[PDB]
Amino acid sequence: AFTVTVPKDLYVVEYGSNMTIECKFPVEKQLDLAALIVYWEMEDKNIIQFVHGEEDLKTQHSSYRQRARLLKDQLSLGNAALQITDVKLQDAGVYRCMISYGGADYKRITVKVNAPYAAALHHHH
Amino acid sequence: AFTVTVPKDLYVVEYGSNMTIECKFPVEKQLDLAALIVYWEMEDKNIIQFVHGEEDLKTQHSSYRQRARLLKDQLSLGNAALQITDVKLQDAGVYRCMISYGGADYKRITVKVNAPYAAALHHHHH
Ligand SMILES: COC(=O)c1[nH]cc(-c2ccccc2F)c1N
Repeated sequence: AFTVTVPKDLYVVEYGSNMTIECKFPVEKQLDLAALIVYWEMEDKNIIQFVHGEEDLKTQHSSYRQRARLLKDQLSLGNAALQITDVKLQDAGVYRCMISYGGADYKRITVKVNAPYAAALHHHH
Repeated sequence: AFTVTVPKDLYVVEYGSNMTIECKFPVEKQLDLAALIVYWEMEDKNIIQFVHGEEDLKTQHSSYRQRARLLKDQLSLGNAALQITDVKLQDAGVYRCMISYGGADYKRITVKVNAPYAAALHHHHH
């Protein structure tokens, strides 16, 4: 059946770095943007919506303002990679990659963030 | 755009009663089953998969065995209504209705279960 696959279900990233979370889906012949829907969310916070060939962020949660983008170029290859710049402790948690493309599926990915003491302390208070 | 809507985002149900949680989506003319995907889950446990015109429960979690049903008649009206019979305290939580039909969207629905002391006790020490 139509299945979304994630090569890695767990990422361990360092505070302050960039991360790309990979998410795959079958592309039969040439990609039909009008039928492609991608949601990226993390525990109910919308990160990215991709509808009609364009990024929509009118409902993007505020913690990801200016830091999230979907790599448009790889969609035609079946790669819905989400790139998060300068990762923060608040970015740790469970992400969901939800794809609709003649069929619909989603997968979960856990992100862990390591951070030095100073950053962790600032986040603690 | 194609949008899923819920008439009620919160249900309060009594232990041991039946529950039907509604989930709406636009149907232009007549519903085309070959294009329809309906997916009902509750905090990561699959309740119902309805893929291009037929129910799949080969991935249905055990907690919903024999108790969950998708009302085929209301799908044809654009309502993906989920009925859970004899609701238990474990059924409380966040449900997600995910629909793909020339477009895709989902909504969350919260269920609270009021229970008498005895059922709550049995659940507390199981
Ligand atoms: C098995 O049915 C499913 O898994 C499913 N149904 C609908 C979706 C969906 C919902 C909003 C955006 C994108 C989507 F793909 C989905 N993942």
